[PDB]
Parts: sequence; C-alpha cells; structure tokens
Amino acid sequence: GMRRTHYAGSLRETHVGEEVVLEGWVNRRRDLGGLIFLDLRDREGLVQLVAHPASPAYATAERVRPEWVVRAKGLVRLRPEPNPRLATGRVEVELSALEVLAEAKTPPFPVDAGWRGEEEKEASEELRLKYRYLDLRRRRMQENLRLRHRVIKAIWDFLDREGFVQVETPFLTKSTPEGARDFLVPYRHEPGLFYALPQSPQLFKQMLMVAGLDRYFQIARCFRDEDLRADRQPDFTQLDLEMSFVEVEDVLELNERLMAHVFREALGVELPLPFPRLSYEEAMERYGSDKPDLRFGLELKEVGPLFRQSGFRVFQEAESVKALALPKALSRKEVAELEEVAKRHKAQGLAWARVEEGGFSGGVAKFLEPVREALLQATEARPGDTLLFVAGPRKVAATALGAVRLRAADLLGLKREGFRFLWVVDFPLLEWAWTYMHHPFTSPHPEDLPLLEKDPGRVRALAYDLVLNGVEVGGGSIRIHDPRLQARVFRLLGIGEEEQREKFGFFLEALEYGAPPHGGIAWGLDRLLALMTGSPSIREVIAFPKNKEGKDPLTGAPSPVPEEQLRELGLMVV
Amino acid sequence: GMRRTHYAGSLRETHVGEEVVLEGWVNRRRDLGGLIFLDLRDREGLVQLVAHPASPAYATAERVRPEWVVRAKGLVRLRPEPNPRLATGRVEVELSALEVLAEAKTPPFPVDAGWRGEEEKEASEELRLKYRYLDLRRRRMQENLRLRHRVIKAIWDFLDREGFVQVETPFLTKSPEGARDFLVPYRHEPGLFYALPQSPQLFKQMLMVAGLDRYFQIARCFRDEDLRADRQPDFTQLDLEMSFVEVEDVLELNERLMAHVFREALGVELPLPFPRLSYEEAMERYGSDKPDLRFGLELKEVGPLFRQSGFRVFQEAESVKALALPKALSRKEVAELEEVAKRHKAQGLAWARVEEGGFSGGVAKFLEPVREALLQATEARPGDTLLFVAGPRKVAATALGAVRLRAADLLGLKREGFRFLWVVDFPLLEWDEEEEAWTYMHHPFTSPHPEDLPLLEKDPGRVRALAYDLVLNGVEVGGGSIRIHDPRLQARVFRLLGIGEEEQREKFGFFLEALEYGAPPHGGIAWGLDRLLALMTGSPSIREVIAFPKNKEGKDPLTGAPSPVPEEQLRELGLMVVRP
Ligand SMILES: N[C@@H](CC(=O)O)C(=O)NS(=O)(=O)OC[C@H]1O[C@@H](n2ccc(=O)[nH]c2=O)[C@H](O)[C@@H]1O
Ligand SMILES: N[C@@H](CC(=O)O)C(=O)NS(=O)(=O)OC[C@H]1O[C@@H](n2ccc(=O)[nH]c2=O)[C@H](O)[C@@H]1O
Repeated sequence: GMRRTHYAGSLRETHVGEEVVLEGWVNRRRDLGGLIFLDLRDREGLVQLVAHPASPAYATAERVRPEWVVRAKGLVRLRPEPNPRLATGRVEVELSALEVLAEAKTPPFPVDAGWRGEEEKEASEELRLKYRYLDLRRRRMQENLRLRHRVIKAIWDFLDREGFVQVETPFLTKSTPEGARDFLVPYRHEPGLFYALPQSPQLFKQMLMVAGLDRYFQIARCFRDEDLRADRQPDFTQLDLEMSFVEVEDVLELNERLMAHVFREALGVELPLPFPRLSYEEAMERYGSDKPDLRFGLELKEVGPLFRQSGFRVFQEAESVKALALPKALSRKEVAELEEVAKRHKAQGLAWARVEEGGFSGGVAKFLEPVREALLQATEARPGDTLLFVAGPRKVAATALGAVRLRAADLLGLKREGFRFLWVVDFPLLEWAWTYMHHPFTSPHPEDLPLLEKDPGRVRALAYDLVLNGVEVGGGSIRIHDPRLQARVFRLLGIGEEEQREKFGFFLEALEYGAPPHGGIAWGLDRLLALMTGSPSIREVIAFPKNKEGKDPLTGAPSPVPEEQLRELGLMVV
Repeated sequence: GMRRTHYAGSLRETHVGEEVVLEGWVNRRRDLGGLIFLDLRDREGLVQLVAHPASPAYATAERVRPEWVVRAKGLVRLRPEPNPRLATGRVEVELSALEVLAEAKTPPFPVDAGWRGEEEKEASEELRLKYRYLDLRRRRMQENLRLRHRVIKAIWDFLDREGFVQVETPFLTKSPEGARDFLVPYRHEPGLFYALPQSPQLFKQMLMVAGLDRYFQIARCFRDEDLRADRQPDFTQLDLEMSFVEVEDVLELNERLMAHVFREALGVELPLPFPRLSYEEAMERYGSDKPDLRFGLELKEVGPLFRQSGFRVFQEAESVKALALPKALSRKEVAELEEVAKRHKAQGLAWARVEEGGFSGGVAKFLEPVREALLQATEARPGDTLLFVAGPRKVAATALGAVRLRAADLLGLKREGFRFLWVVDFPLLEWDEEEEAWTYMHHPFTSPHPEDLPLLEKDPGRVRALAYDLVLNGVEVGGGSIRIHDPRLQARVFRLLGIGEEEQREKFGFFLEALEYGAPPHGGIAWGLDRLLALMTGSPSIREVIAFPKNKEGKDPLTGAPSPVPEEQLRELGLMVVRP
C-alpha cells in the first residue's frame, strides 16, 4: 500500500493519538519559542507539523524551504489554541521523522496564502500561464478544477439515468468553406489534402439520431479559428446533447432538471424549476437584450404612444420611445455617463428627467407634464426617481436603453447575487438577402411555415438560448428532419444544389433514409464554470489555457518545426 | 411530455390491454389477407404493429415502406402465435392511429436482420463507412456503442470514488510517444504550428507537480503512423496519473478498476490479483512481451543439452528454444510454421515426431542421442511434433513464440475468456536488431530502477525500468511507468538517450524547469480504450467500437475527409503545396 496514512488536509481532532505518515509540500516555515512550525500542504489542505528540539526531525525541519516535497511522520496532537481558518485547525503533528523527497526553487509568485484562508495578491496572468503548473498549486485553482470534475460527473450521472448514450465523435473531419474558419491538419500521404478540427459535433449528433440511438451526449471540444477577443479560446468545451421525438418543451424541461441536478450536486445550490421563459421579442422589449440579466429589475417600458400628440418632435415622430425609472436622483455626471453608453449603442441620445412629488424637473420635464398620469402609471415611478428615455428605431432604442440599464445597475450599486437562469425562445429564423442565425438545420415554427416565402422576417425558429446572469451559456434548436423542408429552406436562402452537396451532401443524403424528429442543445461548459465560480475569465476554469492572444506561454506553442518535418508533409512557407 | 409511452422493444405481456403510443422505424412490412404487419423498431428492439382494413390507421399504413419513421397508437394484445425469437414476441399492437414522421428510400445494405435475432450477412466495410449512419442502425453496432458508454461511466464511478480528478488537457499543444505529430498551422504567423497531442503525458506529470495528487482523463491521442496493424489516426486512452506511488500501487489500483469495469459493463468477474510476469520471464516462457495466457504450449530452453552435439547449428547457438505440440503436423503445416518462424528473423524451424519408442521425421536423427533428458524437459508424448529455433536468445524466443501463436490457430485450440496479466521489469533500453542501436521501450520520462542508477554510465543495457504493460489475451491494452521527478536524473537519462542540452531545452525545457520547483514522486498508466472494447466485444477491429472511424488509409468515406481546401484558404495560412 501507500506510505502515507492520510491526506494532510484531512486530519481532525478525531485523529488525535494516532501515528500518521504524510507527504506534501512545505507551505511555510516559522520558528517560535525554540519550536519549528511547518505548514504541510496537499490537495485537501494544510496541517501544522511541530518539531521539538529533542526530535530526530529537528535539524531537517530547520533546513527545509517553501515548496520542498517532504514525507513527515509523527503523532496527531491537539493545538493549545485552534486556528479556525484551517479545517485541521484544532490539531498539529508532533514530528518524529522528516524526510526531504524533493527540493524546490523559489517560485516566481506565492501559492501559499489561499491554503491559509488569506487573500492572495493578483499576479501577472502571463506569469501565471508561463508557470501554470505552479499557478495550479493555488487553492482557488484546485477548487475550480475539482468543481469542473464534479459538474461533469453530475452530468454523466443524470444523463445516464435518463437513458442518454455518450458517443465520441471525430476530431479529424471534413473542412468546409462554410462560415467560421477551420483549423486544418495536413494529410501526410497526399499533400494538398487536409483534415479539419470540428467546429461542433452538430452533423454527427444529428446522424446519431438518424441511426436510432434516440438520445446522445458528449463533453465535446470545439475548435473555431476566429477572433480571440471577448475572452474566446481557440478551443472550448461544450456539453453537447441531442434527442429524438421531442418538442421544444421536451428539450427545455430535460435541460432544466439536468442543470438543477448539476447545481445541487456540484455547488450545493437549489435552483427553483421551471426556469422563466421569454420570447426573443419579450426579452428585447423588456430588457433590451437577448441575454437578460434577471438579477435586478428596472425593466424597459415602451412609452412611444404617449407622445404622439406631444409638441416634443423627437419623441412624437420616433418609431419607439423606451423609458427606464432609476430609484435614485442621478448626478449630471452619471446621466452623461449613461448618455454616452446609449450613444455608444447607436442611439441619437438619452433624454432624462427627475420626478418630484407634484411633477418633473430637469431635462425633458416640460414635455412630460401633459402625460404625467399616464407616464407614471406605465413606469410605476415614484418621487425621487430619475426617468431615462431613448427615442429611435425599435431595435436601437431597446438595445441602447438595455445597455444603459446594465450600466445603471453598477452606478446604483444594486446587489446582484445568485444564479438567475432563463430561456430565450422564438428567435427569428433569419435576418436580412436572407441569412440564418446559427446553422441552417434549425426548424421553422410549424405554424409559421406558410410565411417562409411570403414574410420571411416574421418566421420564428424552434430555437432557444439558455441564459445565466446576462450571459449566454447554451444554445440549440429543433432540427429539420424533412429533406423537402430542408431543401425548401435552402431555396429561400438562395443556396443552390452544387453548394449544398459541397457543404452538406453527406448529411442531406442521410435525411433521405428516414430521419426522426429531433433536436438538441450545447452548453458552453467553460462559460458555465466561470460563472459558477465568479471567475472573470474562462481561463480560470481551464487547466492549461491559451493566453488572450492565442499562444501558450507554458510550452511555447505555436512553435516552428524543422524544415525536414514540414518537407515530409509536402508543404512549405510562402 | 413525450407522445411516446414506451420504447417499442420494451413491450411485454404485462402490457396487454394498455393503449400505447410508439415511435420508431419500420424494420419490415408484410401483407397478409388484408392485414398489414409492421415490425416497429427503436433502440430497445422490435414490436409487431397490426393495421386492420377497418382501422383509420389503414390508409396511412398502406404507404409505409421499410425504414420509414412513424408514430403509432393502439392497444397491446397477445399474438395468436408468439414469436419466441423476440422479447416482445408474445404481444402485438392493434393500430388505431398511424402517422408518417419521415419517409425513407431503400438502404444500400440491410439493417433489419440483427433486430430479429437473425444472422447478418457481411457487407463491404467501405460501404458501411460511407453510410455509417445506416450501419449504426444495426443491433450489434448499437450494442457496441452502448457498451462503450457503460465502460466509460464505470471508469468515472470507480476513479471518482478513489479520489481521482478528471482534468481535460490541451489539443493545440507543443510539437512524444514514438510517432509523427499531426500539425495545425498557426494562421497569424506562417511557419508556426501547433501539434495535436500524441498523449497527455507531460500535462499529467505537470498536474502532479501542481499537487492534484491523482488525475484521469478519457483522452484522445493523435499519432501519424504508417497505419498498418489496424491503426487509426486518432484513438482513445484512459489516461491516469498518481503521486507518491510505487509500481505496486499503480498496478493494484488498475487491477481493481478493470475488475470493476468488467463486472459492471459485461457482468464478468475477473479474479484478482492479475498474474505478473517479468519481461524476461514472459520472453522465456512465451517468446512475447504480450503473452496469450489462454493456452499453454510454453517454450523450453534446451541449448545446454547440445553442448556435445554434432549438430553445429544447435551447438554454436546462444539459445535453442523448443516447443512440443500435441499433434503430428503435415509437412505443409510444418512449412507454414517454418515460414512464420523465418518471417521473425529465425534461421529456420526444425521438426520431428514422437513415436512409441523412437522418433521420426525431420531432424529426428540429431534428437535421438539425447532422449531421456529431452522428454523430461519438453513433456512430449507419442504423436507430438517437436519444433526448434536456434539463435540469439531474443530471436529464438520471439520466433518460436510466433510459431506458438500460429500453431494455436492451426490446431484449433478453444481459447476462451479474458486472461489479463502484467508484464513488469522492462529494460530501460530495447535493442533494435535492424538499426543496431539502443532505443527506449517506453518514453524518455520513465524512471530507471533506483538500484541501477550507477549502471546508467557503466552498463546501460543492464538497466531496468520502473515500467509495466497490461496485457489481455496477447494484446497490449495498457502501458505506464514510474516517472523521473529529479531534474538532474531526467537530464542524465536524456543524455543517455542521445539528447544533448540543446535538444533538451528546445523540446522539454519547460518541463525540466517544472521539475526544479519540487516535483513529487509520481507514476501512471494509459489504457487503449478502443483496443479493450474491441476485445470485450470479440470485434476483429477497433473500427467496430468507434462511432465514426476512418478506413485503413485514414480517410473518411462518409464525409470526404481529408480533402483539398480552396487556394484562398491555403494562401491565408502562408503555406503552399510543394511541386513534385
Ligand atoms: N451545434 C450548436 C448547438 C446546437 O444547435 O445544438 C452550436 O455549437 N451552437 S453555438 O455555436 O451557439 O454554441 C452553443 C453554446 O456554446 C457556447 N460557446 C460558443 C462559442 C464559443 O466560442 N464559446 C462557447 O462557450 C455558448 O454558450 C453557446 O450558446
Ligand atoms: N504516455 C504513455 C502512458 C503512460 O506512460 O502513462 C503512453 O501513451 N503509452 S503508449 O504509447 O504505450 O500507449 C498506452 C496504450 O495505448 C494503447 N494504444 C497505443 C497506440 C495506438 O495506436 N493505439 C492504442 O490503443 C495501447 O493499449 C498502449 O498500451
């Protein structure tokens, strides 16, 4: 068996009197009163070792240095005074033996403070990535990686109980000139031919439905060689799943229970079911975003039809006027800050007014008095609030005041806590020629089918986004399983036969052999884990990520190769 | 919820009288006296639907052809005569409604026989791969994929319980397991490439340096080999690593894990512990470092018996290995084994016969002078054939071991069940008989035996390694080792393997630096998951347990990969194809 009797961090008062053998890293050394104190560290926490002058381990304990690997043997004793900041805080190990298994260079940054329950000073992330094997020693990084383990195991437990089959799909697959750029992999035996890394398992998981497996899932790696701004990594992890004989409601209900199971098991958090649902239109109208942050209120209100008789030209002639009531009298500085946020989102400006006990004052207050009673009933505003207005095209006015709404939450210091999931449903299928939103296999709404050719912009898709605290963490749809409907959607998009066969030939042929009704979703697992941990970047929930630029400071990739290794592939740099 | 009330194949007589809603594929249709019988198929199997001419479902049922997708509603009733070949064979569904969800054209090969319990005729594997989404409809393929799911879930259950942390490691990493790298061009700086990982070896050791203590991953490995011997461009490993372990700790945990996997996924009890043979023991007794323990016929050393023999080819040889087969082979069969032997670098194969008193055939004349000792050493009986290979010890063992394996097939020995074993105490270096050079058996991070450290400079060929292979039925299904955690020793072993300081820094500098920050003792292993699943299912190829595999030339008939890309796309990477 092993030489150690326990994880160092697992010792408690229940272990007093036992002789233990421990192995780990020297977190810190302190000399007090002629005793040598060593914080011994492993993944379960710190435990205090004490060397007394008479002990055989005394000289060894004096020479050891931070991050040295040691094996320690001694008796578990009670501390005279407990340190409540350690789970082992009531006990210590009186050393009889101490053996050095590895010395260590002074690390480029400290990794010891979190294990004592102390705040850790921010270090250069580039430094942290270059020495990531040391960065991963820190308590916070190990908790993130172990939560990610618990989340994936919980996904496995749940989906296995619900009859899902995990299926692993190819990594070396067909490159298509369709949309997002592929990472390529040269085929050595025939120069000029390339595999591609997969953008997602979409076509394979649909083909697994055509194969009759009924329900599938995979913790899938997706590779997309595009802009790496906005926290993107060159590859990321999805929870990918697909089901047969389902409606939208079936997919949402399954994913709700799975998510609630994941949060209960991996975080100890209870998520009330069902999640709230909002159509795309409702989300845009009430929050100005298709990923609403539900951790605070302050909904947008359409007040356009209140000013159709008002002399205020800019309100009267606008297609939309959105209003927002902030529960605070803003400074002129804050208003101009919100105005700049609005103008940065294509708005012509931001009108404003304070609401007093009898009327309004400031900004556009004069033009608000004739409609006072109606305006207050629509906005539910009270004396002391500030009313913000954006007038313009409907999408612009909503999106601009929605961004104002988010920035206003920070100005007001609103407490945004917990986890607020919601479904955004009934997205438009297309957008102006015409083009689809995600991928062309998304089914139109059955009752909107006749509008496909008549009024395409009004056609709803059977697609849905999962949103958590203003962040898209999941997206999916019911798929087309009728090849004639799929051809009909292609004819509407202007996508000819030669283009279909080149991009999708093998899958379109698959639909001719009896595809069941099916649909699915993929979660952004790294995004979910970052949100579950309050991390500012998905880099904090990935063991060995790339930096914001796409490179790996730890190993140096991407790096050149000997020209003989490249000549062997039949390629050269131009 | 769902329209569907049950899986089609799950109906039993306990459901008789219930009204059910079912969804699935038409396995087959036959018409009889106006009735329309549809075998409805889903992942649980077949159930018979009956459409009566008086039913509203009848008009729909008349359009239906095989592989059409339908939703059916009706009442479960007993069949007048039951079909004992089906789990639903006692019942049928009297249809009250039927709707076509999807039509289908005739598949290029049948998928229906297996769901009836009937034998499936062999289809061209290239055609099966081209229509892999239809091939995956067959019962055997779904059984394979569902078994694959059960095996991985069992691995998660066991290792999670044992405190292992699953960590996912990079796919776009730095350009080491004895193969060529698959490269990925870095678009922004032409001339820069990522490499796909041949294994997660260095990342999992760094996870030990990070203090995670025990790791696992169901990892995808990419190795650009001459894809002979059923190689796929990428394959799947159960990868794992542990800290503060000796060889025995790694072996015992894997044994218990495998026994759990087989128990939960196959219902098979594997007796523990696994047998253990050293590399030298396995090579002496079986002529192979991956012995097949499903039959006997062990190899015997008889060289010391011929030191007074007139047969110079025996008398000069370092080794003469003998094997006694319980059969009088034909001369054709002997020549076949001789050809096998010669294909494995042997100088030849000798033969004879054991008869009631004397010997007959082949080299029997030179065997007669040494009879008493030979029969005690070989345990040969009348009617047997004795075979010999003479030569250097490793050649003689390997050649007669390959003869041994072939002879098991010629003799029709019933080799059954699952016979695991560990092979341990591998030498640090392997002698390439061809290139006349020392190479490492396992990757350069394998720790030599600590007792042998002074031999690294004094006598490298005597150095043992803390490495081990897991063998199942003569197939290498796992391999691992205790690692080097001292940076001085790791450079010392790099020096031995012919890797100067310049090559060390350029390929492994980041990792040697990590060893300077207090690396713990650690070791681990990796299973060949596709290999194991192929063996668990008796499949002849790992392609039978991979959902969408490549063909033997590493190509995907289903998708057309690998394929050309637009000249514009290759231009953007700053690369061009060399003109021949
Ligand atoms: N095959 C379809 C899913 C389906 O229809 O079933 C698909 O991939 N959709 S997707 O592109 O929206 O990604 C699905 C989800 O993946 C996450 N994500 C996406 C891009 C990225 O860089 N990081 C990231 O975490 C994000 O949460 C998104 O909602
Ligand atoms: N990094 C070490 C593991 C360790 O030392 O912990 C490693 O990869 N070793 S390995 O290369 O032998 O693969 C480990 C195992 O992977 C399987 N296999 C290998 C190559 C291949 O093409 N198909 C296949 O199935 C095979 O069973 C082998 O025993």
